[PDB]
Amino acid sequence: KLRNVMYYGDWSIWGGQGNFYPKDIPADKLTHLNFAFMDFNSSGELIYCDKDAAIGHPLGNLGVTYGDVNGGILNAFQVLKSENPNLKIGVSLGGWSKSGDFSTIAATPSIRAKFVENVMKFIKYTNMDFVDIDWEYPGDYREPDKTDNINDEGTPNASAGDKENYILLLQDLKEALNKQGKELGKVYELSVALPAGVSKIEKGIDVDKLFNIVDFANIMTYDMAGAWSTTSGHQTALYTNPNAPEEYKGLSVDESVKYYISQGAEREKIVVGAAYYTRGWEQVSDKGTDPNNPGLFGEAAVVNKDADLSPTPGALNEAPMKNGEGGRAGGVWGYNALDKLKSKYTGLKEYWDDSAKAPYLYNSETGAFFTYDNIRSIQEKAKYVKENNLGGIIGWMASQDATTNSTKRDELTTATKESLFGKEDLPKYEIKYTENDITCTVTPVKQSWGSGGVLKMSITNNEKLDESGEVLSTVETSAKTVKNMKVYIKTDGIAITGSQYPAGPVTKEGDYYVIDFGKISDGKLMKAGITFTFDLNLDKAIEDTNNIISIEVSQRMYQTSPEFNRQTIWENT
Ligand SMILES: Cn1cnc2c1c(=O)n(CCCn1c(=O)c3c(ncn3C)n(C)c1=O)c(=O)n2C
Ligand SMILES: Cn1cnc2c1c(=O)n(CCCn1c(=O)c3c(ncn3C)n(C)c1=O)c(=O)n2C
Ligand SMILES: [Co+2]
Repeated sequence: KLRNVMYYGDWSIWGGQGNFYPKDIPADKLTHLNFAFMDFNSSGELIYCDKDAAIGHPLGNLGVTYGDVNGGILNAFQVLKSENPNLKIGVSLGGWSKSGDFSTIAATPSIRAKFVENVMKFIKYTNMDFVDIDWEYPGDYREPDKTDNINDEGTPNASAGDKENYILLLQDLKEALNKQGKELGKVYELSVALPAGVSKIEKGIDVDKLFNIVDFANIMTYDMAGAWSTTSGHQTALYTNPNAPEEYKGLSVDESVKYYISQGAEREKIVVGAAYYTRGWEQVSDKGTDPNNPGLFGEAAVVNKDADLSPTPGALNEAPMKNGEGGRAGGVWGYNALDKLKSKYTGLKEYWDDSAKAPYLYNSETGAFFTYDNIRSIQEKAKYVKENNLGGIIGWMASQDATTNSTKRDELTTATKESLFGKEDLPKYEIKYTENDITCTVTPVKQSWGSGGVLKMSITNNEKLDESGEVLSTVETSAKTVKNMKVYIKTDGIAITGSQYPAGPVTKEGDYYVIDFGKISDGKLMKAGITFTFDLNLDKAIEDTNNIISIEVSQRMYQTSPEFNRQTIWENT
């Protein structure tokens, strides 16, 4: 019933996030892992944010050379699922910077239909389990903010038809998901990211129709206070503090959930949000709004500047303020950076707002103020979820969590899992794969002299590359490459004592002789259309194949990741 959902930005892997590779995600603590994000143009074609990150980076895996088709985050997500079958993996489309083309795509049925088709192919080739639509937001006119993000599309083509068209798009997605799930024998899910505030909901979100279609919906109950306002507040508070002024009324988890429910949202489908980062203001004066919470709801002075010189009350960020690359002063520090934050903003004292169940940091002399989630407030959100029969918690984002006793970033993720689920292992799911089109031939080679015999074996990858566009052709290529092939041969009364180039080495494992092509640089990625032809040595000469029972192959993403997709490619009759 419950979910623990996590966003992983593709830019986690670069220096700005400390080079955080998916193998250090605590996948056994999550039910759902969202790849953030895939883009798409006005014609419904998928578009990578960063091709290398998605399909090529080695991600710290020994024996992956940059660009090898088994590289990239999307393949690493498959490995996380194999190593942690509690996990479902999924793709988030859109986000704040890549929602610019939803309006046009949703308005036109033929384009909606092409977009859906492209998404279905994408999750087929990546073996993903769900689609997450992050249209942020329908009905909401927004211009790109190129100071914050040179790559921001905004939502400049927003209109009042978005609300209705969004439902059509979700209907088309869920129908296609239904159909492809039955074809592949798997269960797909559809989720969406939703806004916290009434005003955006009224413009873009037909609540009761939406919750009738989706499997669950993630409410973005964070970024609810920030440097865009000159009043300090909680950005991700569980409860509305009674002393909150008009701008922050309704802008808490509890109030947003109550609003969605009142509009027909089913409780079990509602997932609430936790922020793994701060927002904050440079100089907040205590107006005494709540003497029990000094500096909360106080007045922030407009004393700093954005990287385009716009005056702002926002505090400095963890990352340097660069025009087009985090250009707005927003007091944004990762949760794993709270000690860095305290070293830069000295004199911060830690306060707990027991009415909001939210922490904040405030220096009452300088005025500096930061709002965030900690272990305690995550536990309170989980308590609330359990008690209101809600659907779980979602976090933004994985790379900002702190480490504890290993290289995994897992302090808050482990707090969230354990408060939602207890200490027990998460439920595990079956993982299915589509068998590849692999054939083979086995021919005795007559030995007239010497000791032993020989079997000449051929294995052919008959896959064929079909797809167009960068995104679908790269993920198709990866899916249609046979990776680290192991050949399992069962015999009746005959030993395979050796193999010759270009085979990999032979070993005996239980009843099987095993040829390991992952151990051969030339053997470990077998491209669509390639044949491997090679000799096997036998302890006795043969004239037929009656002594061979069966030949199977399995794959691995990396030499040291789990075997998957074991399939029979030859059998004796
Ligand atoms: C705090 N937060 C909470 N919800 C969020 C965010 C957030 O920052 N972004 C905006 C994130 C933009 N972005 C980047 O900044 C980014 C990037 N690739 C490299 N960078 C450097 N991508 C793919 C991306 O989308 C979101 O889209 N959402 C939903
Ligand atoms: C001026 N203003 C007044 N009230 C506001 C805002 C505002 O900008 N944001 C937005 C804060 C989160 N956020 C962003 O930071 C953001 C964004 N798109 C690009 N950016 C960089 N979106 C879609 C978004 O939601 C709000 O959440 N509220 C309540
Ligand atoms: Co309803």
